[PDB]
Amino acid sequence: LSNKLTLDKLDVKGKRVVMRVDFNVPMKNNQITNNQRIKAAVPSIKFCLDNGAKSVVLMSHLGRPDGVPMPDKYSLEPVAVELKSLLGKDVLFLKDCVGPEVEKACANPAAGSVILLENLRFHVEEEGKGKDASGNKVKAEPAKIEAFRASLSKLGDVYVNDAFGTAHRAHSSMVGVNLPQKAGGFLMKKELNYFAKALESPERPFLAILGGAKVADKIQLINNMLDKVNEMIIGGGMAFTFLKVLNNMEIGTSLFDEEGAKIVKDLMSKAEKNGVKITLPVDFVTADKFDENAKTGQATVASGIPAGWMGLDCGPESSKKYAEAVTRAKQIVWNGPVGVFEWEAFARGTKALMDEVVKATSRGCITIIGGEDKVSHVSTGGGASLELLEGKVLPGVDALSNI
Ligand SMILES: Nc1ncnc2c1ncn2[C@@H]1O[C@H](COP(=O)(O)OP(=O)(O)O)[C@@H](O)[C@H]1O
Repeated sequence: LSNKLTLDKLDVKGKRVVMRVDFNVPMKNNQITNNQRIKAAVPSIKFCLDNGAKSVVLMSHLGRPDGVPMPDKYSLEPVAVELKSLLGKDVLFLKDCVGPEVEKACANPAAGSVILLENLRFHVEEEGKGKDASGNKVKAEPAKIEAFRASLSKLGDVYVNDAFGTAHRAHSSMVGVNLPQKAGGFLMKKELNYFAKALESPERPFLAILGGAKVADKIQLINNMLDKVNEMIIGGGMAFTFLKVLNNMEIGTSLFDEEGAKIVKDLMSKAEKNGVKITLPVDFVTADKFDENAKTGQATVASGIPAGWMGLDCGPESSKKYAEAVTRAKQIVWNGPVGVFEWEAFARGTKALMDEVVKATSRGCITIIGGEDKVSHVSTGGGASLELLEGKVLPGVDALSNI
């Protein structure tokens, strides 16, 4: 991921720039509740403008239209308005993102123009599949996917992807823009830079913190990271499958993966061959049901979790052992929380861990959190950086130009 063209190396003087951005801002009744994403794209836009771009055409998606036009539910129009204010420059909103009219509008704009197109996911051709009003799944048509892609391509002379968080999908706006230079925007640059260091030449010790719910769909994540790390914390719902299998721990109604259980000793067996020191939790915050407002308890591996109750967070002794690993690390990658941090009662392990990760950063650790000024890098894509850590090829990253 080191050798990708980035916007700062791209010539844009007098060029029309088609820029895929992340403008999926949280919305309430069509009013933007957090403009943080729009803000994050401004440096890229401005760089283009300050460097004499003829136009920047912004294409993005919002919400969940699933390939049906929903102008009154998932329009990008409000975003154009916020952007005009963020930039101090007019932004031209277009009511579609492809077709003859949009093409004429973009063919030779007034120099310095900024254009936001309507939501890409109004077209089944963006994602290559969608639904209808009755919610019956539909397929896109090959011929029409290709035409969509040719129309997006008509809108600029160079292309910028600053949408890392979509870069794991082979979508028209990710892989379909056929233009001679395809660069990463400034957000995408930071992602490639941080993840490339971590995967290629991490500082050492390299600690991976892996949490979340399910073991089953994290087998490649763990496997690949076992090729690379020196230490790994296993937390979140995952840990109960490991502790049941490895230690015969009573887990109560804690998440258990019957399929995952059968490979636990396989993974530990790989950790051992490789010299990766595994830190599992040793105590827990328990809950009488899966609910924000459940009664809370405490349990250790020795006592086990009681009948009826589940571990939704690690305890104080687990936080210390976690901290011991964090204290050793010179490079940390963290993917997935270590308890149900959405619920205040089950959020202490995660907050405490984050406090340790923040101090580590102060002392000079390189710290990467998956999908904020106190860590080295917060990733802008959750699914994408997970597939990265799995060692997969990301279509939108792979499509960018080399050198
Ligand atoms: N001990 C636990 N038991 C059940 N769920 C948990 C536990 N710890 C964390 N989780 C939940 O798992 C979710 C993250 O799981 P993950 O596999 O990363 O799914 P996602 O696909 O949402 O990222 C979080 O929302 C968190 O609340």
